[PDB]
Amino acid sequence: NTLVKQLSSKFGAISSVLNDIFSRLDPPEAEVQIDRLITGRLQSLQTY
Amino acid sequence: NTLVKQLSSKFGAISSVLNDIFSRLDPPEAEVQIDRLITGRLQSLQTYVTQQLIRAAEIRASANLAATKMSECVLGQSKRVDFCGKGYHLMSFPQS
Amino acid sequence: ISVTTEILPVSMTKTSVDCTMYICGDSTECSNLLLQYGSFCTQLKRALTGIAVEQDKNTQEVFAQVKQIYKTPPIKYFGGFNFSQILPDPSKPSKRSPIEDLLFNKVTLADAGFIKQYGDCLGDIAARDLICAQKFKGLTVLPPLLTDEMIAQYTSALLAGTITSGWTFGAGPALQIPFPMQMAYRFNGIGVTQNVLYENQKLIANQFNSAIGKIQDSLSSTPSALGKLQDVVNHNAQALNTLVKQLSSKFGAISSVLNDIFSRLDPPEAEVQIDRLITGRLQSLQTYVTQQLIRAAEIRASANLAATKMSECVLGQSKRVDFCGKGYHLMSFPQS
Amino acid sequence: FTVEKGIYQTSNFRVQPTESIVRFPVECDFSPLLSGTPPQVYNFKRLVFTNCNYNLTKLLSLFSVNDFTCSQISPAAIASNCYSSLILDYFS
Amino acid sequence: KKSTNLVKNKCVNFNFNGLKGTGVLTESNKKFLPFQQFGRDIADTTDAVRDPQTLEILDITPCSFGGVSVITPGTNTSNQVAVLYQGVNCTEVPTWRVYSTGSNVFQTRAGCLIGAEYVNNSYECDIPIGAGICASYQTSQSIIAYTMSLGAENSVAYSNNSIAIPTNFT
Ligand SMILES: *[C@@H]1O[C@H](CO)[C@@H](O[C@@H]2O[C@H](CO)[C@@H](O)[C@H](O)[C@H]2NC(C)=O)[C@H](O)[C@H]1NC(C)=O
Ligand SMILES: *[C@@H]1O[C@H](CO)[C@@H](O[C@@H]2O[C@H](CO)[C@@H](O)[C@H](O)[C@H]2NC(C)=O)[C@H](O)[C@H]1NC(C)=O
Ligand SMILES: *[C@@H]1O[C@H](CO)[C@@H](O)[C@H](O)[C@H]1NC(C)=O
Ligand SMILES: *[C@@H]1O[C@H](CO)[C@@H](O)[C@H](O)[C@H]1NC(C)=O
Ligand SMILES: *[C@@H]1O[C@H](CO)[C@@H](O)[C@H](O)[C@H]1NC(C)=O
Repeated sequence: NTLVKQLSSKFGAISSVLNDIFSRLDPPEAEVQIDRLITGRLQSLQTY
Repeated sequence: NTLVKQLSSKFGAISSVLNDIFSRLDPPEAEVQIDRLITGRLQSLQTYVTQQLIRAAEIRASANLAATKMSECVLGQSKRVDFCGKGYHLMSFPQS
Repeated sequence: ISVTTEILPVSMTKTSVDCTMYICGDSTECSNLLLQYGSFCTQLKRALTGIAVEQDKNTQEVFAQVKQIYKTPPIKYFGGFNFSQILPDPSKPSKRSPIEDLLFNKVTLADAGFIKQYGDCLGDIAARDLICAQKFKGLTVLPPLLTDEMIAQYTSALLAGTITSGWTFGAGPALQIPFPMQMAYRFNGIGVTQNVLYENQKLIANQFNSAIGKIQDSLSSTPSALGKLQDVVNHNAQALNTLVKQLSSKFGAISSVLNDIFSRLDPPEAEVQIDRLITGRLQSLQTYVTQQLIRAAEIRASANLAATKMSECVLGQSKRVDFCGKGYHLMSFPQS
Repeated sequence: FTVEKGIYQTSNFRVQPTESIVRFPVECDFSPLLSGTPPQVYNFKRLVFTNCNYNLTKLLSLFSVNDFTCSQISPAAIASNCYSSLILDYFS
Repeated sequence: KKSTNLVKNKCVNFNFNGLKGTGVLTESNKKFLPFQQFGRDIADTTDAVRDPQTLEILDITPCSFGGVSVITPGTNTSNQVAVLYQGVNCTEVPTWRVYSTGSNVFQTRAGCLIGAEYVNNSYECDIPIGAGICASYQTSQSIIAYTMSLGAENSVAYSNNSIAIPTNFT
């Protein structure tokens, strides 16, 4: 349950939905937010 | 000690003081520095917790062995070789 | 009379790491940016040193039981019993028994001994051997404290003591006793009167010799029979290979070469790339260290069990069910 | 200030290099940019360079260099990388 | 651009056809191809090179390195130390840490020891060096290195009809 619930976290990004980031902001700055989100999810998996 | 000594690292930020990071610049680019500091501190805490868990497991194994020795050598007489001292076991006495 | 076998891991491979060469290499600016971090490599060195000393402690605890060196008498007659398949063989230059040779030729190590000394990986020899490739990133493998010529001596001393003095050498001075009387003592121990042995000595000796020959032959014609001692080597090699291969990742940076980030660009935007690479490599090192810690704990548990079995089954007779073999226990013999 | 009997680890050691090997071993044309009327933006004129040695400051010194803005590259680093692959579009 | 001389057999800054770095190079037995100009390895590292001018194959091997260990008997007793260079033939080392070597160089299987004398006796292991070699501080006093011993030697007088029975306890 903790692993499932952890999916809804910003991790310092602009949004938690991959569609909302790929809709308004150009890729050069979207890459940073996606990198932060992916790093956070990797950390969650490693701890689990 | 290590944990406390981990509080004097800016983790690539311009400074390691929250008030200094907040001031002297615009908060939108202060957020990245704040998140860098938060991630560093969280990583330090996670490492500390993991090492504590491993050490706790080791101590638990030692405590189980001690309890077994107290049950067998002290409360009775054991024929297991070299379990309760070298030679032919006669009796054991505990001390704290 | 049945003779069974039991295999137990006792130790793993000692390793050392170096952040200065692995993380950055020959770049001083990356070294300064790593020094910017407080302390993320003292802990790794301390943990690896602890594991390295723990391995030697495990081996010493398991094998260094008796602080004496007993020798079997020159005349090898023990009432018809025939132990030539476990006692040392003087013919070979190595002093290993004819059974230990089978156990040594069925496990493929990485590099027996250490003759590299950064003098063998010369020219095309480097980057083809796995050992050189690992050694050229900052990872080294330390040799064990006790060589293979001392564990054999320890096992030979234990065998000579247990076949010339019974179990009396594990609880004080060693007292000799003829073997066909030690057999009677053990038979009386399990609950059978001693005249059975004195009337069936020849049959018992023949059965024992047949069992020893059977296990000697069957230890070879078998698919693996030694997976426990191969898994440690395979796991160590796999972990080191993965750690080495992790360097090729980009971790979101524009390039995977440190010389194309410090140069070929400007500092204010190269700092981000260098920070990303450093953080990724540090996280990889942390994962490797944690995995090593867990595996070391498991190996320690196995070594403690092996030490208990050596103390109880060999240096005495055990009444615990299914502990030292299946059936009514008579004795055991160790091999490395 | 006091240490006990034993063996400890200290700073590592490295063998430094001594000399420097170098065994590195043309003048492609810039004329089409200088020749002809520069077209408009929707009809930009492109030149592809390959296997040649270029000279940027020689061409730019002739003109009046007003502004220079880049992405994933800088003017400092634009005169340092290898030939690789190079395409220049000029327009009015 | 320009060109310089070609040296070999000494680990120096190489710059074969642009590619920079460091490493020692020796002879090799390997075949490139007329369209092949650059080597690689199992982990994305250059192994061999073809001369851009002379058109033959050499290799690449970074200079030697390793850790450094200091063996001391304790500052309370004395102030002498010995230095162990892990995994490096010291007939081939002569930079970091100490810039000055000395005498009494002993070659072991775990590196080589500087400042310790090798004897032929056998005592118990005091400071573990490795590969069966130990070190100690003893008598004029100095640091010595030896091979550890396993214990005393005795043989049990096994015989056809002989048994030893104790007569007293403790
Ligand atoms: C003890 O076991 C060894 C091993 O089987 C016996 O040695 C064999 O002896 C026969 C007859 O001389 C030879 O044909 C075999 O080649 C020997 N085996 C080996 C491995 O050399 C030995 O006879 C047995 N008994 C004694 C008293 O030594
Ligand atoms: C068994 O050993 C003990 C220990 O030495 C002997 O006790 C000694 O006996 C003589 C008597 O004069 C002396 O050497 C000491 O006074 C005794 N020592 C102690 C600690 O009491 C004992 O005599 C031995 N038993 C036999 C039967 O010889
Ligand atoms: C060290 O180098 C010399 C070179 O003459 C060689 O003979 C020697 O075997 C090397 N040392 C070891 C331990 O191989
Ligand atoms: C030790 O042994 C070697 C070879 O056996 C010999 O050359 C040397 O002189 C001996 N040293 C001493 C002190 O006995
Ligand atoms: C005594 O030992 C030797 C061993 O070769 C031999 O004389 C005989 O087998 C044994 N038993 C006797 C003599 O009763």
